[PDB]
Amino acid sequence: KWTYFGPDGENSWSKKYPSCGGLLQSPIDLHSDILQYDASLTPLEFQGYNLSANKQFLLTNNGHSVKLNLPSDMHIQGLQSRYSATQLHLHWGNPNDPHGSEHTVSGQHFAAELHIVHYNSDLYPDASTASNKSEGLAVLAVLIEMGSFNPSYDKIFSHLQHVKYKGQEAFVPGFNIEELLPERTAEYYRYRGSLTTPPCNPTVLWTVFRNPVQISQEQLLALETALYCTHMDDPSPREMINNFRQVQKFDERLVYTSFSQ
Amino acid sequence: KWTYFGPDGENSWSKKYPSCGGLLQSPIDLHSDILQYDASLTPLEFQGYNLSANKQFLLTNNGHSVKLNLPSDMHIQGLQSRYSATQLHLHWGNPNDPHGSEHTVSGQHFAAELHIVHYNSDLYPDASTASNKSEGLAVLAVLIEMGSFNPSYDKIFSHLQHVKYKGQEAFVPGFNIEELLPERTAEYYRYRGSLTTPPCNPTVLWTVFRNPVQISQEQLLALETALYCTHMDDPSPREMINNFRQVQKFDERLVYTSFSQ
Ligand SMILES: NS(=O)(=O)c1cc(C(=O)NCCO)c(SC2CCCCC2)cc1Cl
Ligand SMILES: NS(=O)(=O)c1cc(C(=O)NCCO)c(SC2CCCCC2)cc1Cl
Ligand SMILES: [Zn+2]
Ligand SMILES: [Zn+2]
Repeated sequence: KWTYFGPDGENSWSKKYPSCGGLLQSPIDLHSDILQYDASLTPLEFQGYNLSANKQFLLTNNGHSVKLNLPSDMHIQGLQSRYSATQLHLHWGNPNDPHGSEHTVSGQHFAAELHIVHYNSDLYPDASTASNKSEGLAVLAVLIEMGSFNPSYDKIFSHLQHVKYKGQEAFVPGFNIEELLPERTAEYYRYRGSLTTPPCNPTVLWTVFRNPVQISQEQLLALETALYCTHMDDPSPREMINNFRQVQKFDERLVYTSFSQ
Repeated sequence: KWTYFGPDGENSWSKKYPSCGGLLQSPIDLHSDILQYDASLTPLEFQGYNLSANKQFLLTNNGHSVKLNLPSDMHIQGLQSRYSATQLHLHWGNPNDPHGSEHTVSGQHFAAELHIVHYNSDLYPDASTASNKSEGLAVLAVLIEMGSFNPSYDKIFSHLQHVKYKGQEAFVPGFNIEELLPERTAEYYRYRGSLTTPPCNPTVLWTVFRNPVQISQEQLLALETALYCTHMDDPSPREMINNFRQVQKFDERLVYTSFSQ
């Protein structure tokens, strides 16, 4: 019921999902005029990220992204409540315009962006219930650029051929999810925002790491070309590309940084 | 009562104005991956732009911008039909953040943007009729940077305290409208797009000049503080600020440039 293009694209999400036209929408451009150092922003700790290599985690193509389900023993420590993981997924562009991050920095897109979605398990029983509630969600965002081959991202990307079409599903052996995070995770942007997809609820505490990670040219091309947003038997297949929302206006507000330097 | 902020803002325009959720939407970010030189983009000529100083032209606050009405003897030569002027208007930011252009270049906003709207007068008897027809309109867009005081722009801005409220009108003596255009008008970006306001009809041939003009901080501050979207008697006044649309997905379009480097 929604897409990133045509008449069911982002300008039309607010018809069926009214929060997509409401306050606190994400993503936003992170630029110097709206940044403010806040010494209250201490390092997060990533607990239970080293997933059992004896467990399997479900990877899906849900027609909007590729998603890896995560166990609720994985969590962020350092916020006021515990936030437990529920899933990760990615956003990207296309080979002719390979600049499909959702957040931008000083007006510039990165190649792609990883989101690790968490919910407030101290207040709410599960992610779905949390998603529309106060303090409900926290997302860690990693900016991705082209560079050296990244073995850790390949622990996900090596499975993409098995989830080519909408509805398909693959099992990924546990690995250390912290390997997907960049250098100096102490350095981050922090703001209160929204889901960047429908239903766009304004219930997300965003942490965007300052430093990007690298993946190779081949890995980025794989991500951009491996998936379709249609079911296997659709007689009009569509490639899953450009699955990012445009930046939203952000006026009279700050993004807090854990770094001044 | 569409606006640029709050529940009637741009993510909701498609609820009432379906073409705002359609294809070919403007404005866009002008960046290298989608640019392509086209040697057939020869220079436009601006005919009848030197308006007599002994004549006067109506300036109006239309609740969304300030607009100057232009005579149909003013036209562009060099497109495949004659396009005659109908009006010019601006888009801008706000006093604390003067970054309100509609088009961006390599991710960066300019301070403001001037649009000079023309319609195909060879085919249509007026701009409203043209506005519904493919390439019915042609707009010239000038990017505006904070810089030196600009006496030519001030021929418009010096009247702003007289059109402070929606529906108000003032007369502006004629001046040479070509003085609002930048240097090297032969260098431009060209693309097929839309109105950037409701009803967002995809019927505009866009020409965005490569080079910006400058107006001063004081001229921007006057533009950003003088006007209201509301009538003079409205008990809930709204300042006319931040009257620009976010950039839109490309939808596979390229932008053609008359300059190669
Ligand atoms: N791009 S984002 O803002 O990180 C984000 C995306 C999704 C999400 O998976 N969207 C696609 C299909 O609806 C979800 S799904 C959401 C979480 C599970 C409980 C309710 C659905 C949540 C977030 Cl924060
Ligand atoms: N920002 S833009 O794309 O240059 C543009 C703006 C308007 C415009 O004046 N919009 C305010 C709505 O009240 C119009 S008004 C349109 C002018 C032709 C006659 C039909 C009204 C046309 C354009 Cl192209
Ligand atoms: Zn996401
Ligand atoms: Zn305009």
